Amino acid sequence: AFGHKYSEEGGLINESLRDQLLVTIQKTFTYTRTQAQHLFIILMECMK
Amino acid sequence: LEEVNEREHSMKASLQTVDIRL
Repeated sequence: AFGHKYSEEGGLINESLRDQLLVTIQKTFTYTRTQAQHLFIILMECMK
Repeated sequence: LEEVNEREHSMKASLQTVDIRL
């Protein structure tokens, strides 16, 4: 939802929101850092 | 009170990001 709020043109959630997204994933989901950036990549993939 | 709730959201995001950068 926090992706979809700022999503604009597909996965056009920007760089600040991408580091904030991966940080939240790494905090709430306890998902490792490269996997949190990966779940960003999957987030933008689905956000399209 | 709805304004306070949205304000709480901003404050909690700031606190979590500051805890990340500390």
